[PDB]
Amino acid sequence: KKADSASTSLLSPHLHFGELSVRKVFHLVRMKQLVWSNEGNHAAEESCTLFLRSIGLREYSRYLSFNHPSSHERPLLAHLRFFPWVVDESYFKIWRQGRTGYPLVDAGMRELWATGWLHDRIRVVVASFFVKVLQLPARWGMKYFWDTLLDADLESDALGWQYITGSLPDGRELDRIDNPQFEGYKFDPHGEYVRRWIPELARLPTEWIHHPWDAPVSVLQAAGIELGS
Amino acid sequence: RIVVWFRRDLRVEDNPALAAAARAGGEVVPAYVWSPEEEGPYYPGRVSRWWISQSLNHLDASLRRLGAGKLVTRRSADAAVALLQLVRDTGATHVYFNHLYDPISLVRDRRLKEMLAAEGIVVQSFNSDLLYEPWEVVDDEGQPFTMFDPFWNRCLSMPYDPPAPLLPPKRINSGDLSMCPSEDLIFEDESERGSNALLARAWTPGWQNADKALTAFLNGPLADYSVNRKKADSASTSLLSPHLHFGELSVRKVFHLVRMKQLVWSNEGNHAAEESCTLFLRSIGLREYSRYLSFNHPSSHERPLLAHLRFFPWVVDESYFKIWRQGRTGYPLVDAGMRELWATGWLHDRIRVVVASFFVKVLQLPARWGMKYFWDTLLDADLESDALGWQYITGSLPDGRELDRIDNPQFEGYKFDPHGEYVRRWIPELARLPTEWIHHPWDAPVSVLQAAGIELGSNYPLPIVELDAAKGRLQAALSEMWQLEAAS
Amino acid sequence: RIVVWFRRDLRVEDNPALAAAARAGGEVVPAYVWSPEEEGPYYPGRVSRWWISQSLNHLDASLRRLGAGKLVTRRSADAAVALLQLVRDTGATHVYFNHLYDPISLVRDRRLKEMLAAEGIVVQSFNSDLLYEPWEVVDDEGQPFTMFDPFWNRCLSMPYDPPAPLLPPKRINSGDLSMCPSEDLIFEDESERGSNALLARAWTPGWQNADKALTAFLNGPLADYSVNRKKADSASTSLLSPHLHFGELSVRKVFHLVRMKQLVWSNEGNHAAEESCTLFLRSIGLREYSRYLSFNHPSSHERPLLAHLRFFPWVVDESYFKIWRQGRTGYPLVDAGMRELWATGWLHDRIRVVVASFFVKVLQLPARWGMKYFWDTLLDADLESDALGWQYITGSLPDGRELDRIDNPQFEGYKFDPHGEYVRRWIPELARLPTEWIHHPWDAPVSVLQAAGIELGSNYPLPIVELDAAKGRLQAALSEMWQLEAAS
Ligand SMILES: Cc1cc2nc3c(=O)[nH]c(=O)nc-3n(C[C@H](O)[C@H](O)[C@H](O)COP(=O)(O)OP(=O)(O)OC[C@H]3O[C@@H](n4cnc5c(N)ncnc54)[C@H](O)[C@@H]3O)c2cc1C
Ligand SMILES: Cc1cc2nc3c(=O)[nH]c(=O)nc-3n(C[C@H](O)[C@H](O)[C@H](O)COP(=O)(O)OP(=O)(O)OC[C@H]3O[C@@H](n4cnc5c(N)ncnc54)[C@H](O)[C@@H]3O)c2cc1C
Ligand SMILES: Cc1cc2nc3c(=O)[nH]c(=O)nc-3n(C[C@H](O)[C@H](O)[C@H](O)COP(=O)(O)OP(=O)(O)OC[C@H]3O[C@@H](n4cnc5c(N)ncnc54)[C@H](O)[C@@H]3O)c2cc1C
Repeated sequence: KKADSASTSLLSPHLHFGELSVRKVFHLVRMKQLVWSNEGNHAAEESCTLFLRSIGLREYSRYLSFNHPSSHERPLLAHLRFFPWVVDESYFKIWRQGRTGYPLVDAGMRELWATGWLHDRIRVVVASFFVKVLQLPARWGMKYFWDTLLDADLESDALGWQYITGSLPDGRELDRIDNPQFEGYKFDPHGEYVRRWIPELARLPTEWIHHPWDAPVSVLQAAGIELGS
Repeated sequence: RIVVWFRRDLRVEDNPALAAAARAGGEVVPAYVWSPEEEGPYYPGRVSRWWISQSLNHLDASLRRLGAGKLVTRRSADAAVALLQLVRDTGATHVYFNHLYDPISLVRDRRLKEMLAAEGIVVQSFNSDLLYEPWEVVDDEGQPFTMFDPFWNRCLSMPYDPPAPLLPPKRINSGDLSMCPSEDLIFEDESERGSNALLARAWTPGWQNADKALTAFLNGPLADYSVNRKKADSASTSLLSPHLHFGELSVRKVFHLVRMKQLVWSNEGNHAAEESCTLFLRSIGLREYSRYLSFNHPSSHERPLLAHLRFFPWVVDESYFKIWRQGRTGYPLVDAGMRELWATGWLHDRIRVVVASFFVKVLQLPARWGMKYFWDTLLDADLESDALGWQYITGSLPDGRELDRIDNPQFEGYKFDPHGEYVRRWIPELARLPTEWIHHPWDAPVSVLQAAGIELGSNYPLPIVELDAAKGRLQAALSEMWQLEAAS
Repeated sequence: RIVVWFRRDLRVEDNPALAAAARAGGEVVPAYVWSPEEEGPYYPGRVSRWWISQSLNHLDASLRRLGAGKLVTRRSADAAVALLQLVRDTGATHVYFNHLYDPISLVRDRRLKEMLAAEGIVVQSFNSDLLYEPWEVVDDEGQPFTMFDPFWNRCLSMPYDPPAPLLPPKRINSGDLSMCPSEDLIFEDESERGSNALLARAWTPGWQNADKALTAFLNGPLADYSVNRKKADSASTSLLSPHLHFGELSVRKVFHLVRMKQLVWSNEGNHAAEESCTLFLRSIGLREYSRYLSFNHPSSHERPLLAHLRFFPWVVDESYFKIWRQGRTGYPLVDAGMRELWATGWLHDRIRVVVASFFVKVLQLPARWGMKYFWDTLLDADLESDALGWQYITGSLPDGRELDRIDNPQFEGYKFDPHGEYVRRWIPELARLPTEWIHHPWDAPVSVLQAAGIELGSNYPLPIVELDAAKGRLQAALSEMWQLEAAS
């Protein structure tokens, strides 16, 4: 879940274009598990269980688009039909540029533009922020993702946006906003993800690095931060 | 329910019998039956008996982690009588195993199928030793091959790739084994247990260690196998020899992984490395051909193994045999390899011929004698592959080596040991002997021998038999036999 | 203007003669004269000569890269004669050298001072080999110490530290030495060149390689020296002794570098590594004590080296000496070391103790005989250090090892080779012989020796002298010595 180290496989663009077998990955990972199990490496053995689950989420993305496709009788985000979206091109511009003022969001929006890739949980953060705080049409953000992601994948993108907006019963609650400290402690506990992509805040302590607006002026002056300039 | 009879398939990955039993959804009782009496003249060797007992504890441990209660062991002179007795004690319904191809098991297994069928037992056997079954690769008129090259190039152009390796069972369940008993097997005599344990200096038996050894070769010396496979002065070959004999590592997995290594190197412009896997798979195929020859052309009485020298005048000299055993022959490369064989239960292929070519073409003792020594002191003591290897050096088949001919030791040395570092390592007595003479010290000037502190006869032995006196003896023994040949 | 005379300081860092010649302003003529006939019995032996031939070539290039024409190589039977031909030929004002401490050099080198000061040459000598000069360290009455512990305790408590290693010259100015000729030195018999060159398998002589071996030991096995220094089955020691014998490395740099490693380890809580440095410096101090002994209590005629063993009736037996050199004694730890001494020119200090103790305690051959062999086979053959070692193992020192006593080979084996892997590396014949008997095969039951494939007397020798015979003959030889000693 951490975005402050290279914790994941970085295989998603390779897998989107089919440059790698998922049946090889399955088979190779199942062999690593058998060996680790014989070595007493119980935490590594569960690592394989959980990583295959992530491979299975890609399986479920295809399983969803085949068995319950987008229709007209009920579309993608059908539960948010009468949702009155904020229409505000200015807000969409600030979001793309990572100038929202929420450091975990800005840090990810800067990395998405610079490398074409985002850790799955930073995807959750930037997209949740998009439809929960700015509350802009999810279509808008779905399209930007399509132009900036190297692994832009039809079924997987649909599943992700469906997950973060709560169209799935599996999905994330609708009537709810994440506290940015909840996001920060789970995906960036030492703030090193924010500091890598927003060097401006390097000297801002971990205690406020994910919600600078709450810091006292003295603490923001010590960090050399003037909120607004 | 199902009983998985392990024999020479001591592994969990790509074990079709075990995989098929686990997938049936019932219970899986793994077991090993120790019945060496059924192999007669091929009773397992001394150091092979040590490896097995190491491997079984290794396999038992890995089976229990998968959920098995234990590995069940039974001791009886007849496999079937023990296998039947087991499923009686367990109330089992099936007996799965992987079929072998040596002339002993082909007949013993076949009788077990019928014997167990009669008693009401569902029995099925699976392939786990070979890329392709022998009765799949035939010439274009549908008849078995008789030379290695046409066989292997047909295996390499076979219409379907060899089956990719199966996955190990995620879990196996066997139920209650507290009444199901296992009698401790005895693989070692008490007076040899200590001397046996030192084999662990060089080998750790077990499927896990087979896996690690394969990974090590693939990331290491495999790229340089094309230019160095003949060298013995370094770890140039895979050292997967005893693992593959006990089925601790799937040859089909070796094949698939190497073939895919070939593809990446080809795409990387690494032609030498690409060429290297070609030859390494050929070495795998020689093990295929080992079972081919034993399935199609087995040998008992009309052409038993080394029938062509039925009429050879063997030097029956137990003194010379002992001097060959102790590596006291005065031929370094022969003595070096003979030490390592006793030390680590293993020898490089080319050294396997040096000490063997020497045993039958220089000392000219019964080839059946040095065969029984290899059987007792090789960890990878393999019925079919030992058969092939001797047939090769004696010239018993058209692929083999030229008969009236003896390798000059400097030829051997230059191909297998350019800097003499192999025998300097195993014969530190010769460490100061310059490389030029290191493989033939008896032709060195006394001034050089003493400068190296060598004194032939006291420091390092004199050549027990001279080469001239041996090729001479070779003619006198071969035409005496061809004279005996055309006389019957 | 200034001659720099090299002898056993074949380095360019912390070399006070060369570093003061360069800082005088004028030119510097660096030279080495090969005057072995002056060394009497201590004429450099076979393999020590092979080291100098490489070390000098290696020091030549070093000097030439620093702005020199060459290292002038002179030949003579008298060093002064050749040295003052050179002061003339090359016309210099001064002659600089770093002074040695052996009994030969101590008085040969004061004959050079006067000989050269009579033809108007100014001479200066510097310290290049010791942390402290022998006269600099004394007891409370101003007297030399007689045991090692009080002496080394004093150096460790001296009022000043060992001088920091000097830098090498920025470059040296030699002038035109296109005039000055150098005598092609001969260090190797033609007959021995081919076996002498195999010493490079294990060693590379030279100022540059001494420096790489030190930082290899400092960043490697120095941290475990406290617990592993006695074992010969791993590379537990620095392997710096030949480098230090020829002065290719500063001991003042080693002292200073090791004292810095200790300060860091102490700040890291690494208490076992901190004691490792304490103990390794002690080993550097044993080299200091070797010079301190040869300077303060030299070999005299009133009392020689092994003076306590004057009336000792030695076994005179050239046959026994031949078996000892060849490592066929039948004692595996001894044979293993005698094989490695011949093959590499080096022995771990405790294997030196074993092979030399065996020489004067079991075979009881004249210690002179073994002292001479050591001189011809050791790359680090060092006058004072060899004297100290033989004096230690024979019990001429009060510090030394007990006289009326023989080590049980299992005591030696468990301390220096607990798993027998030293014996098995150098005697592969015994690879399959268990650790429990590998250091005393004669005690094993026949079954255990047959399991190990050992026939004592054919495969590996019998004990040339049995321990109980050796101890009985030792008490009979000492009583013979002690009844004789009182008769005077
Ligand atoms: C709003 C949103 C949009 C997304 N858009 C995409 C997209 O366009 N393309 C895409 O491939 N994934 C998408 N995902 C899923 C997930 O973010 C990525 O699969 C993951 O970040 C890729 O990094 P990785 O390769 O290191 O994954 P790892 O953790 O290393 O996982 C290994 C592989 O499993 C697959 N995988 C992992 N998680 C998921 C998941 N939730 N759904 C589907 N497959 C998964 C991928 O193929 C991935 O390469 C999206 C998720 C969200 C919440
Ligand atoms: C006289 C003689 C006796 C032999 N006895 C045996 C024996 O008992 N058991 C045995 O497995 N091999 C035997 N061989 C074959 C060969 O010597 C060994 O297979 C090989 O040296 C083992 O080293 P390796 O595993 O590193 O070989 P590699 O170079 O790594 O070869 C890969 C694998 O291919 C197989 N293989 C390679 N060469 C041969 C070959 N010539 N014949 C059969 N299989 C081969 C082995 O399974 C080997 O592990 C014998 C050869 C000779 C000449
Ligand atoms: C019978 C006998 C003969 C010996 N002959 C020699 C000889 O010819 N030359 C020689 O240099 N040493 C000699 N020694 C001392 C000792 O054996 C060697 O110094 C040591 O084995 C060298 O290995 P090393 O460099 O790894 O030592 P380390 O343990 O790494 O010690 C570092 C350095 O300390 C010095 N040193 C260590 N132990 C001693 C010691 N006991 N006496 C003097 N200096 C020591 C050496 O310069 C050595 O290189 C002899 C000892 C004995 C018992």
